[PDB]
Amino acid sequence: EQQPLTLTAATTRAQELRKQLNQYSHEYYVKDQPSVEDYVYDRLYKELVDIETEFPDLITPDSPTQRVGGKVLSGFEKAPHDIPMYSLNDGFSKEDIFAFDERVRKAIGKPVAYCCELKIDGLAISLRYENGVFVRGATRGDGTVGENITENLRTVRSVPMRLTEPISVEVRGECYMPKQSFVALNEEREENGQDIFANPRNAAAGSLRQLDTKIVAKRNLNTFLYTVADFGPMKAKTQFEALEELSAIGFRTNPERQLCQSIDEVWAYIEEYHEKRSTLPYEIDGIVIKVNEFALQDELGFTVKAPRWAIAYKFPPEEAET
Ligand SMILES: NC(=O)c1ccc[n+]([C@@H]2O[C@H](COP(=O)(O)O)[C@@H](O)[C@H]2O)c1
Ligand SMILES: NC(=O)c1cnc(N)c2cc(Br)sc12
Ligand code: NA
Ligand code: NA
Repeated sequence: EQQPLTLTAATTRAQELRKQLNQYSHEYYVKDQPSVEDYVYDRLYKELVDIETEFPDLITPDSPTQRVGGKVLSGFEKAPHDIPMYSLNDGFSKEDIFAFDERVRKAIGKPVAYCCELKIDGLAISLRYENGVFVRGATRGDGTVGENITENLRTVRSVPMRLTEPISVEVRGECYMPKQSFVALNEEREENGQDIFANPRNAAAGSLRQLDTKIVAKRNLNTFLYTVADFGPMKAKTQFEALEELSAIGFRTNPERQLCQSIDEVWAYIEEYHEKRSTLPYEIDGIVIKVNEFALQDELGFTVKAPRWAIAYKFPPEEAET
């Protein structure tokens, strides 16, 4: 009648199971290419649950079992941003974008390649990892102080609990509610006699600011990550490389990015994705254009208000394109 696992055996097995389950979840949710059928995942997940039940000391805050929600907070602690979450200067016309390029070429003294990305219209987030483990999730707030929504973000399945390497990094991006989920949610709320959300951004914000993680877990949220606060522990020397590296270590990144060699190529990208906007399952409010080379970003630096190496081209509001 003796239990099969010792504490040390249970500890090692739990570690193995967590690594495997984190991999499978990444494949299933982020790659959208699961290597195993659901029954395989479910089987290993149950084994972990049973270990954690028998040995509660082995439960880690980042374990796959901590994803499902249930915890309820009394309030959100403030979440300072030691490195500010800056906002970009905006452009609205072809003139604004070509003028930006002219200013960049003036400062650098040669043509400059640009990493072009979609500007995801959701809730800006910062994800802190310590030795490869998710330890803090925060909203942007005013860019200097946000809200600690760590537990809520654990329920968002695209957020990795562990990275492929044990690095410490502060990763920034957006969390959003897909358009199809938003419309469904609003109908559910209508039927419940609840106030509807004005748009998917408010719906994502409402969801991430719920104190009851069980409620948050029921909502459909996703993420795209595109930068870090400090590239010190990263190998990347360009923004395009940085996106590849973030994807490699386990973050969901947006696949529509393109490296452009001239501002004329940047313009074509802007035109391309204005047309593609309606076909995407997530909202965008424009296009972000960044000098690709980190060396050149460093040279350009920031003004008091924003980077001198990037601009956001703003499309008309989503509401103006039905
Ligand atoms: N096939 C897989 O690798 C895989 C990974 C994660 C979740 N799932 C499925 O998603 C559902 C929920 O699982 P989780 O709450 O652990 O994310 C279950 O039906 C599970 O089978 C499947
Ligand atoms: N891909 C990007 O750079 C990007 C996407 N979506 C956003 N809301 C933002 C905001 C800043 Br600041 S950058 C950025
Ligand atoms: Na969810
Ligand atoms: Na369209």
